[PDB]
Amino acid sequence: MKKVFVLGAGTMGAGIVQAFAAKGCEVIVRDIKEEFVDRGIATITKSLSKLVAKEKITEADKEEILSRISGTTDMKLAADCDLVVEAAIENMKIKKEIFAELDGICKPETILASNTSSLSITEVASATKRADKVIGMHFFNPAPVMKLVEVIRGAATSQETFDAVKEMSESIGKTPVEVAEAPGFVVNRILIPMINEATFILQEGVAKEEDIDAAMKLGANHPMGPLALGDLIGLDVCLAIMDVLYNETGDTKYRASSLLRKYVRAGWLGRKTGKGFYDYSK
Amino acid sequence: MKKVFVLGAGTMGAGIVQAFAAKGCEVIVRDIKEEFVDRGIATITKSLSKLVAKEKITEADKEEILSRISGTTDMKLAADCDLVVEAAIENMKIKKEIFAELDGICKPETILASNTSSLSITEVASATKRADKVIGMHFFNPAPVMKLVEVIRGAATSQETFDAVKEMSESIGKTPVEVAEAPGFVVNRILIPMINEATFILQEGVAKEEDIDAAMKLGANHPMGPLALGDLIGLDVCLAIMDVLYNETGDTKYRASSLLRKYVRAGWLGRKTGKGFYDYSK
Repeated sequence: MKKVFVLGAGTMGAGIVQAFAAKGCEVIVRDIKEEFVDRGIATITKSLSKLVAKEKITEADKEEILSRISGTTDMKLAADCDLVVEAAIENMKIKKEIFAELDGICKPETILASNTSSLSITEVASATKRADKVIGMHFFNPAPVMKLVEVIRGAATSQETFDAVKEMSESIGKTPVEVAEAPGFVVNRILIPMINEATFILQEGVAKEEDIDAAMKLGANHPMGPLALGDLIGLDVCLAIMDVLYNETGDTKYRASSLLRKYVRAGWLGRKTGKGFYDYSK
Repeated sequence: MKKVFVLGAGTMGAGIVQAFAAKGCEVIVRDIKEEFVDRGIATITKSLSKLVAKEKITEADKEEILSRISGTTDMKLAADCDLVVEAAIENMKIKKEIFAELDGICKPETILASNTSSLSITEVASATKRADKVIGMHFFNPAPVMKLVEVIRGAATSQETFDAVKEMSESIGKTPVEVAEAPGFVVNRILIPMINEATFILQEGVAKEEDIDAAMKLGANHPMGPLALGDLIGLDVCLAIMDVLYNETGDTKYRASSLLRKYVRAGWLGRKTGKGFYDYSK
């Protein structure tokens, strides 16, 4: 594949744009307003400038990557792309509208993928006449840096679609893993209940925040403690993922702690609000 | 403190002897047979030789460290130790017997600590007349290298006993964290259920073994994948810990997968048997 269309110019969409462009794909990024598209382009540009200051890439590299990326508000520009990656809002009614629309717009060959963490690819696929070509392609923040892509097969995703996405991931220097669609896939199903267990430990007076996090770093060689990780991911995101696991499975194993729900209610969402488990600033 | 008594000359007990002796403590290591004791000292000697191999210590350091260590099969040699670290079998009736005996032998000041992962410090303490001086001092394999010590306070453990163990930890170069006794303390409570979650993901056809492990390493920056980690820790030990968490809490959240139970029943315990989730060799 050579031409990729990414919907959404928020943080993840822009990061995924960069992941593809950095390895020589031609990428079109679409959002709903012209200043959203611009915001995402400036997001990629700052991120490349950081890469230059670190002497990871040259200033020429920066401009070359930028040269492969174009913004638009026009969905009809997907028509000729080989892959679409949707990174827009985590809402099933809207995803089904988006994918139905893309199904109408795009050549038969085009594979339609979602970066969704929490909605069913199978259900989204069912809103198209191309279920065999609908698939999850789940990146991790920061998408240019994190090597994993979870390639999530819906019930109807064909082997051919899976192979092509596996191939594409490898072409952009990523490691794809095959996931049969289930709640949380692999990474979040393991990781978010880890953070949630850390909140239970806190709520039950077992240890204090800094001690929980130093335990996991120094006892398990984790790169970050789970409370700090939660503040990085966003406690709202963590809470939402635990609620999804619980709703999907019906299994009280995945019940969020009350303390986590209280923090989210306070708007103590972690780094992005300046306060979660820890107090940050700006 | 100058003198430490360690029960158990297997791999943990030997690592712990080494962690104390390398930092200037006299250590007496006790096990129920002389070849066990001999194997422990053999282990420590290997490890130090390899430190010498890699030029992190001189061969004179090595000798000086070994000359601080003596072996025995007689519990009565604990009498003059300032601290006892019990790293012996994970059975309550027998822990209680060890601690009751140690209580009769040791001078009044000796702190009696257990390296237990899975039994109650409180319940052990209650078999002594010195519950104020009974505590958990929980090291991580390899004890010479891993910085964390979980310092587990039983219901009756005094502040003075806690502070002394905190200071001892810092004196041997470790980072202590305060834990109020509860199932799995901090580390294992978070870590082992992650491993068990990987085994469910495997059991449920979600992804295969290597993809599960690549996901956690490349998606969450973990130093090892959870299944490989289970093989390192030992699947028997993983299952035991999930069973303690479940039996202690009555919470189905901590139920072991059937798949984990079956591997343990097969003797596919991990690296130590040449086969767990993966096959090993030589």
